[PDB]
Amino acid sequence: AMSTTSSVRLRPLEREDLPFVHQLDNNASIMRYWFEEPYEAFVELCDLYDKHIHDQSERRFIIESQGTKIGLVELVEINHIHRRAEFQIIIDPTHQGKGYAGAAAKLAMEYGFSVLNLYKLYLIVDKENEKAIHIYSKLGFEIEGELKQEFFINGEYRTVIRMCIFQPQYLAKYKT
Amino acid sequence: SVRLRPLEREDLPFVHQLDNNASIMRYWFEEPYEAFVELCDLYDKHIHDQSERRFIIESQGTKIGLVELVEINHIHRRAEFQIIIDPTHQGKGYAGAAAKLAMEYGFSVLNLYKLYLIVDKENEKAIHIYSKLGFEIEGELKQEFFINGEYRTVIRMCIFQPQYLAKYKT
Amino acid sequence: SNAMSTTSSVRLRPLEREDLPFVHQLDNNASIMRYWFEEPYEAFVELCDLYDKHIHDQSERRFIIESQGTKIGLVELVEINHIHRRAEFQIIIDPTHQGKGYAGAAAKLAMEYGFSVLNLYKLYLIVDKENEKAIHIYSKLGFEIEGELKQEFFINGEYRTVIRMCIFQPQYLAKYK
Amino acid sequence: SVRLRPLEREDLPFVHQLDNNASIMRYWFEEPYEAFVELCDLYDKHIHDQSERRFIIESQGTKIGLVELVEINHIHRRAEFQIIIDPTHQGKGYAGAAAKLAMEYGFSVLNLYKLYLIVDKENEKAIHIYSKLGFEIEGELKQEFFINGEYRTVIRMCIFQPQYLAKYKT
Amino acid sequence: AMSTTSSVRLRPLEREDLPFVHQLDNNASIMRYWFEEPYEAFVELCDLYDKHIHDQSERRFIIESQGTKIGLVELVEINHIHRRAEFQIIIDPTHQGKGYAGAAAKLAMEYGFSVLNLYKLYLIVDKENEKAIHIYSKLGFEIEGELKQEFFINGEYRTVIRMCIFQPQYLAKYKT
Amino acid sequence: SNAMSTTSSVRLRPLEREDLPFVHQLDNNASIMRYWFEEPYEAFVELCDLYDKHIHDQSERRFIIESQGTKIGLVELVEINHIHRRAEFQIIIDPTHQGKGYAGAAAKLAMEYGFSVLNLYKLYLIVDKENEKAIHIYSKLGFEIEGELKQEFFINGEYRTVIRMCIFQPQYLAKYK
Ligand SMILES: [Ca+2]
Ligand SMILES: [Ca+2]
Ligand SMILES: [Ca+2]
Ligand SMILES: [Ca+2]
Ligand SMILES: [Ca+2]
Ligand SMILES: [Ca+2]
Repeated sequence: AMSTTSSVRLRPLEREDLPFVHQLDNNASIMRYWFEEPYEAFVELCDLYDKHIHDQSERRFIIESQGTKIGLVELVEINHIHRRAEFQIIIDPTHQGKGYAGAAAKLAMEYGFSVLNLYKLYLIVDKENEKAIHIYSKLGFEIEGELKQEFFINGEYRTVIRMCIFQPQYLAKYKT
Repeated sequence: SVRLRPLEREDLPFVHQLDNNASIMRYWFEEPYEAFVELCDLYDKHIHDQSERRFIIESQGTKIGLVELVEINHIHRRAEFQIIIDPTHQGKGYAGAAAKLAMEYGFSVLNLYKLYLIVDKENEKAIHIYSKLGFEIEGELKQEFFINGEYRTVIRMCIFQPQYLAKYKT
Repeated sequence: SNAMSTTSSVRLRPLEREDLPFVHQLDNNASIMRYWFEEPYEAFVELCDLYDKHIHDQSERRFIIESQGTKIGLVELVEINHIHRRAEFQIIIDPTHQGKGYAGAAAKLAMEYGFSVLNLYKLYLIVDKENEKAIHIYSKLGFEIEGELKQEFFINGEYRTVIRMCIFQPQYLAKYK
Repeated sequence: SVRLRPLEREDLPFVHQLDNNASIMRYWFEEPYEAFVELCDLYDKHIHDQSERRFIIESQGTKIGLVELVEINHIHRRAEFQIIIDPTHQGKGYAGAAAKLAMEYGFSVLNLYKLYLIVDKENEKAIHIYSKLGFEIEGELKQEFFINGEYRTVIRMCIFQPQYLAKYKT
Repeated sequence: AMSTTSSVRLRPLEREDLPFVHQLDNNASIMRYWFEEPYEAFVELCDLYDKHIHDQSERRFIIESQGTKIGLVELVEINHIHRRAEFQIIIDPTHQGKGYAGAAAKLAMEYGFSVLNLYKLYLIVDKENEKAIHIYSKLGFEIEGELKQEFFINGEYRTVIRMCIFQPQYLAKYKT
Repeated sequence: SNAMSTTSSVRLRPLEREDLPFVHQLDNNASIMRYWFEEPYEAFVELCDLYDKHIHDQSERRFIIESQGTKIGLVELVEINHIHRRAEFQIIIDPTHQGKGYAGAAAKLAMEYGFSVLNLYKLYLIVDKENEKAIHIYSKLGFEIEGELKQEFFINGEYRTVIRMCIFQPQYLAKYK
């Protein structure tokens, strides 16, 4: 009743959302991928979007609150035989610090487990991203790996933490 | 005399029979196949795709096995590799020798920084071989594969280019 | 099973293009409508073109049943859905190999593939209600009747009623593992 | 406030007017063009080609110039770059600043080992700027370009990733 | 009359020559290119060959003597406005040490200057390839550059020497 | 040329798609056969399709002649061959701008582009033998007569004879550089 992340919801990403997606990081400071294919330019993103519209190996959702676009959920590496996927939550910089990361993570978990019928969801975060690690630990994720020097970013190799959670634990804890 | 050469179309029957038992899902450039004809069509579709690279392991003119480099990324300068030895040649120390050839190609030809591999946690022998070659354990991926009716846990191991080039490239 | 056992050499292998003549002659009599990935065919040439068009389609999967290198029959998994985690299967035995218990053995192999390789939750099949012997075989393998689809198929001049039977992943993995 | 952003289709008129005088042969992914319409068609044909990458240099929302990385090779881990400053913004020290942004992108984002550039041997000012940034002369390519009726000689200068990351990335 | 490099000639590369080309170095020990596109497998070479059959930016010739294939001449980076090209001579290992490198170099120079009407031909060779440097110096090439750590080969960066010769000097010295 | 000079503001710029209506109206009279990359056209729509098909063809190059932002005419370099290092050119002045000496000025610009940008060795042109004024202009610019092509064009009911004139790169670069 009295909270600020009460209007937070997911909806399917549309073509018209691409300008919002693109501006999440159009700085020539990182390599960005769409269905595992690199892009920088908006026009390149649009062409990749069109080429993969029926590809089920990734799925994306806009995070919105009261009609404004706050971020993106991506599920990638989706495999329905092993029943797993990786996810990532991206919050627009202008909407950080309002608790939306945590709320969106629960929405992503709910979609992956209760709609897609996955067994395992996992995520990767920088080892120095202590806040995200804390959020995911509190939601029930466990650390399964420390991938050493896995990404070259801004001139240095960074180490990431892989965390996972499983469908039985999720459905028990949040669908009791 | 163990060596690598590039995989060719005519090698596909050898590749396919490494496991044509309807007992596992197999992938080619991340696309599933079971039938030989399905593999052949996927092979044709990805002939210029640089995100994976494959090599036949041979000794004295016989085909011993396959090396696959997959998830190749030249910005992050890494790749996953897998060594598959034909069952009829598993007794002869080719796993270790092939692993060194894969390392040599990835580090000294492709100019990668990081090579990693995945092995079943119960595969103690392979884990030991890779530890002896200098690989370190970076993760234990829990229930990562559904195989033959159960979820299996795998070990991810990695090694880096400077350590390799120092130890084997003076 | 050890030295002193009866074991069958019946196995499944993935259907290949070169198997299509065997598939086609299982019933080339102009007596039934035949489908490949839900598209009708009669002529061998039509089957071949449909085969080519659906080579990478994951909604159906087929296997040749073989024993001692002879082709005995076909297993089809159709209507595969990995979100609801189910599929329908059918076992078709060549007429020249019927009456030797290959239907039952093939069914176990199909169950094993669907549950232990494909990671499905539910497998089901349809059989004619008058086919008491097949119903009994499937009951003995652990299938339960879930419904009776009335006049669901027009076959040889009359509407036939079929029985839908199913089995689930936990019961299977427990009982055969 | 000088920055890079990825080149877009809508930037092509700006690119084209940097030299639309019928006075030089210009190339896009190594294919010649003169007319704007020809550039636009080449742009469309190469939108996913990773062998070149381009960026608009901007300051305070105005378009100042273009950075091009060409001949990109991720096995040898090198690329050529060129900085082109609009004539109306040449007086303001943007050449040097843009060069540092190009270096930063090539070394700290793309993970290249070697960046090099070509400049006319008579362009003493540019040579001085690049020398001050740490580039060393590696060659003098004699009569390498026919321009305005005569063969011109150019200087090739290069710099490497370890020196860069040490000096500007601590 | 009495010499061994008297039957040496060039002819245009044909599709049927691709197996000979491929085996010049099918060891998974170097990255190979065809019209600047990478390949390893023979099938990949064949597809690239087909795609570039009318591309004039490169031209290749088989070096033969008495009907046997001894090597390959490649002219690449051909530009007819600047009137230049790079060339390379590759001698099959089983035919090295019979003076064919030098003879083939003269054939390549003759084609580039007297048929293609180029102004400048240049080549790159490893700095430690003292024999090739000597051959090219004796033919009239001058050193124009030392490209530092230009190729990663077999685990190390190698430095190459760029050498060039011009059409007037050539036509004077060998067409007097 | 310095403060106190007569200089022309005549320039060349690369032909664009949007220039095609100007090109087409230079001679849309059903009085002559017109070619684009050696393919015939009459209709504007046909020209546009030919333009699109040859956008990256390097065997011809065209430029609009302009003065003070008005379109005056067209320069065409055709039959370009970079091995023999030659091309043919033609200067076409819009009828409403003829008689003001733009032909001569445009010819110098075309010579400069062909020799100093394209690196050609030989430029040549064809002119009607009865066109004494154009012959004189080209003679004054340094062209020499190399041949007289007899009854080479059927035009307006009769075979016409033309004069081929040429100039070479060394003579040009010496005399205007
Ligand atoms: Ca993937
Ligand atoms: Ca991947
Ligand atoms: Ca269906
Ligand atoms: Ca190139
Ligand atoms: Ca090139
Ligand atoms: Ca012609």
